[PDB]
Amino acid sequence: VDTCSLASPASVCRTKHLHLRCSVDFTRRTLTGTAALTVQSQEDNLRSLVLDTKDLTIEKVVINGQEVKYALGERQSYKGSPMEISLPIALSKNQEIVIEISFETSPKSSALQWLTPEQTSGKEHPYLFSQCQAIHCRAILPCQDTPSVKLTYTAEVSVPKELVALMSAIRDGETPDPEDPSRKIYKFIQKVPIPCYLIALVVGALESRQIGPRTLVWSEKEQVEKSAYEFSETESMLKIAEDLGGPYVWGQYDLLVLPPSFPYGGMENPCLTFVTPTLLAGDKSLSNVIAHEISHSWTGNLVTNKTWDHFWLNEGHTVYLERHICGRLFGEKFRHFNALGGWGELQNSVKTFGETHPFTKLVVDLTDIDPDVAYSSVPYEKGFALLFYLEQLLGGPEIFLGFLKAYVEKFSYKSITTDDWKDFLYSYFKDKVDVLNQVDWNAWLYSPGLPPIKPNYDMTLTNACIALSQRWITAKEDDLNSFNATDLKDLSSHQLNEFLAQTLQRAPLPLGHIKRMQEVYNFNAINNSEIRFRWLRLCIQSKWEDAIPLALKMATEQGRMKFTRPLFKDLAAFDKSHDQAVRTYQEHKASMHPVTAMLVGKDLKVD
Ligand SMILES: O=C(O)c1ccc(CN2C[C@@H]3C[C@H]2CN3Cc2ccc(Oc3ccc(-c4ncco4)cc3)cc2)cc1
Ligand SMILES: [Yb+3]
Ligand SMILES: [Yb+3]
Ligand SMILES: [Zn+2]
Repeated sequence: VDTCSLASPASVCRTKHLHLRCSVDFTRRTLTGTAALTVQSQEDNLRSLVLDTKDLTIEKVVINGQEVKYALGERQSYKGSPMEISLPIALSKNQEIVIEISFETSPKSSALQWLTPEQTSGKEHPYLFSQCQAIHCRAILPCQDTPSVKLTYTAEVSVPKELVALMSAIRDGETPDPEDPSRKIYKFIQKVPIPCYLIALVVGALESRQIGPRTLVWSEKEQVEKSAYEFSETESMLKIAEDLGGPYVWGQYDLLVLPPSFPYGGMENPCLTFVTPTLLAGDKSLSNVIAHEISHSWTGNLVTNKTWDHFWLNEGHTVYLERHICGRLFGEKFRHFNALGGWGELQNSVKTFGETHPFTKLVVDLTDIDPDVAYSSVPYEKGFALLFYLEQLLGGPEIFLGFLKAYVEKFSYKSITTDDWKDFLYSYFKDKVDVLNQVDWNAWLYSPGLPPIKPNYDMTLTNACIALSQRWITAKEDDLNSFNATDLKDLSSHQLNEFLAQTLQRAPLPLGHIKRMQEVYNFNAINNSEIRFRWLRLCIQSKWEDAIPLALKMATEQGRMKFTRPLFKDLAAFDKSHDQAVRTYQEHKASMHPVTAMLVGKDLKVD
C-alpha cells in the first residue's frame, strides 16, 4: 500500500507501457496530448481502475476505438484528484488493454517550470523543464503515480522548430511536424522498465558537446564550454560505478545543465541526468554530485523504493556508492573526510527539526505528509551512516561492496521495502548473524534523532579544518591580528568548505571576527557555490549588514533549494534584513519554480 497515491495499487492492475504523444505550447504554458497506457489486470473480472491526476484537464478516454465513461473525484490537496475509468469489457487476470487519455496540463502544474526568454541565458527563446520526483508525474499525465509500478515508454513531442526536446530516454530521431511546418517532432524510447517519477522532459534552445564515449553534455550555448570541462571525469566515474554495481544497462549517460532555477543539485533521470548550473565552480570540485547521479543508475533506478516511506533505500545506498567512487579516484582518506562531513550535515538536520521530530526517522510514515515538505539530508546521511556502520561491523569495504553488488543483482528491475533489504542483508551475511543481531534495528530504522552509534572515521584531512575553526572560535580581539591569508595555503576547496561548515555550526561569531575573516581571506571573491553559501550564512547569522545584498542576490539569482531556503530563512531571522527577505520573496514568487515557491513561503510564514 502506497499512501501517497490515489491510483489502483499494483495488486489490482499494472501499467506495462506508456506511449506519450504531446505538443508543448509556450503561449498557453500547456502540454497537450494523449497518454496511451498499456495496463495489465492482476485480478479476475476487472471493470474499473483509478489513476492519479493533479490539475489536469481531461478531454476524453478511448478504449478499443470508443469513448468510455470516467469520473474525477474531489481534490485531496497535494495528492491531486483520483480519476476512475469504467472499462468497456471486464478483464481476466493477466489480460492487457490500451487506454488512450487525451489531456492538457495546467500552467501551474507542480511538475513544470515555464521560463520566459528573459529567464534564460540566451534571452531569445523560452524554456521548459520537468521534475517529477516524488509525486509530480500526476501533474503532467494520468498515471499510477507510485514507484511500486515500473513501465517502459515511448514518446513523440512536438515543439517549435527552433527548439530542442530531450527526455529520460534514448533519442529516437527528429522530423518536421507533418501537422504543422513551424514545428518539429522529437522521438524517444525507454526500453528499461522505470517508475514514473523518472519520466522527464526539457524543451529549449539546447546545444550539445561530446565528453565521453556514451556522454553528451547539453545546455544553452553560453554554458556548453564550462560544462564540458566541469564534468570531464564522467566517463571515469561510470567505469568505477560499473565495477562496483555491475553492468550499466541504460545505453547512454548524458548530462543536462539546467537554468539556475533548477530546484535540486541533480536528478537521476535515466539516460539524461539533470544538474544545477551551481556545480560550475571552474575546478571540478563539486563533481561528487555527478558521482551521486551516476550511482542512482543502480541504487534507485534499477533497485527502487516501493513507497516514499522507504526513500532512504534509494538515497543511503547511492551516497554509499558515490563516496566509494570519490574514494577510488581520490583515496580512502578522502572517502572518510566526505563521510565525516556527511555526519556533520546529519547533526545540522537533527538540530534544525529537533531530536524527537518524526522526519528524523530513517523509515517515515508519509500518509498525510507532502513528500516535498519531509525532504531533508536525513534519508541521505542517516542512511549512509547505517551502511558505513554496517561496513565496519561486517569486515570492511571490500566485504560490504560484495553485498552491495549482490543486492543490486537480486533486486534489479524491482521495487522493495526496508524489510526486503534487511531480509537480504541477513541472507547474504548469514555467517555473521550474531554480529547483525547486535544492531539496534528499532533505533536505527524507526527512532528519531541522531543514530545510537557513531561510526569510526579517519581524521587525517579533517584535522586542519577543525584546528583553524577552533582558532577563530576561541580567538579574542587581541588574537585577530594573528590571522593571515597564509592560514589557507595548504587547504583544498573541500577543506575550506569544511572549515566554514565547522565554524557555521558555532555561529554566531562576533561581528569583528567575521569582518577580519573577509579582510584576510577575501571570502567575498569566492564563486564556488557551496563555499559562498556557507560564508554568507555565517555573515548573516553573525549580523553583518554588508552581507545582506550578497545573500539576497545569491538566494534569487539561483534557485537550488539547498541554498535558497536557508538563505531566505537566515535573512528573515536577521531583524535588519527581515522585511527585505519577505518583500524579495513576494516580488520573485510568480517567476520561481512552483515547489521552491511553496517551500520558501512555508519557511517565511508568507501565504
Ligand atoms: O544538493 C542538492 O541540492 C541535491 C538535492 C536533491 C538531489 C536529488 N533529489 C531529486 C529530488 C530531491 C532529491 C529527491 N527528489 C525529490 C523528493 C524525493 C522524495 C521525497 O520524499 C521523501 C521521502 C522520505 C523522506 C524521509 N525523510 C526521513 C526519512 O525519509 C523524505 C522525502 C521528496 C522529494 C540531489 C542533490
Ligand atoms: Yb531508432
Ligand atoms: Yb588575549
Ligand atoms: Zn539521490
